[PDB]
Amino acid sequence: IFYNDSEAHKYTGSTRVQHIQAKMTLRALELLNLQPCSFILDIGCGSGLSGEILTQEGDHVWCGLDISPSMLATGLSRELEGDLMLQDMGTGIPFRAGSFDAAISISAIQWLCNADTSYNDPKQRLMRFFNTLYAALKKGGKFVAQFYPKNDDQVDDILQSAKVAGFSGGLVVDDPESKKNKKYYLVLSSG
Amino acid sequence: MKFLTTNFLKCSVKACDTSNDNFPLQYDGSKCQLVQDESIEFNPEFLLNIVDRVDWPAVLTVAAELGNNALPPTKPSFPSSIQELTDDDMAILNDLHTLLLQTSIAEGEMKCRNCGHIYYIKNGIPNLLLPPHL
Ligand SMILES: C[S@@+](CC[C@H](N)C(=O)[O-])C[C@H]1O[C@@H](n2cnc3c(N)ncnc32)[C@H](O)[C@@H]1O
Ligand SMILES: [Zn+2]
Repeated sequence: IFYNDSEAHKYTGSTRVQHIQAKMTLRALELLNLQPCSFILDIGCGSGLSGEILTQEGDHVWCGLDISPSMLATGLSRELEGDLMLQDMGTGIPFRAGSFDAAISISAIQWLCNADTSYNDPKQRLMRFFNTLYAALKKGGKFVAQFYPKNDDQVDDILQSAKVAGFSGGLVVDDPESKKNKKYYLVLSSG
Repeated sequence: MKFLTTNFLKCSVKACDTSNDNFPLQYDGSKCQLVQDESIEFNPEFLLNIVDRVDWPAVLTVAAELGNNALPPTKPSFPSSIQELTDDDMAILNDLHTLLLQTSIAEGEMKCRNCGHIYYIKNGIPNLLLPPHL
């Protein structure tokens, strides 16, 4: 466990956090290149900073998954249009096949490399994540994740897992000559 | 949790992956407290985009569980674009919007028809965390 009511509020209330999360969400949406009014899964939705933008920028309907109760409780006061769900993404994506047009995830999936919460390998959770994500996406559905890798082995493990699950696509790295400001986007599509 | 969501949410336990009965979940009409929310503006484009995906039998099942048996037995059909919509189409899309997007469960519970696992909804939010062995 990582967050609490205090820290979830200070995160969601920080103007600098809001601005950066908003920018990367907009960038993720640019990379997703969706039709408006699509049906979207927001993975690691936190308090809904990314989700609000789905609503406002693309007129999308969305469901949000997050493992933290205090992040979600903070989201409840923000007048969101999305459905928030208390959920552990490493256990799978609990929607029937072909539900979503797309999935988005801002600053969340690097947590799948962490082996604290549960007693499956991160390797197993990673695989569970991508196999069930692939299934819950419509054919040709897209997934874009902005994420924070600790090193290049995490990157290539994530890429490998997504590859074996059926995804194709690649890595976009913005401002890569600034390891203070560079950002990694996983950009995928299903079969 | 919106009624629409009940049309896509299945059981989380891994064993139920290949079961016909992992979906829809079984919503307890005794416990479920409904709310109607006019804040979500009518969105006909979204409805046209989602309607083919919608599982109409599961819509009927969950509606019945929740007190509503006034729905048509077959899934509404529509032309392919907003500009071909008739006055009748638009009336029917409005009702779908109300049913699917503006109606939600605030408090309640639902269970997997296959494994019996029970899930709880509090403050409109489903708890989908499972114990390690599931
Ligand atoms: C830095 S926040 C980003 C939240 C939001 N997407 C945004 O842009 O503000 C990362 C989020 O990922 C969530 N998270 C971590 N592990 C998760 C898991 N296994 N399943 C679902 N969410 C998880 C955390 O609770 C946290 O809210
Ligand atoms: Zn089950």
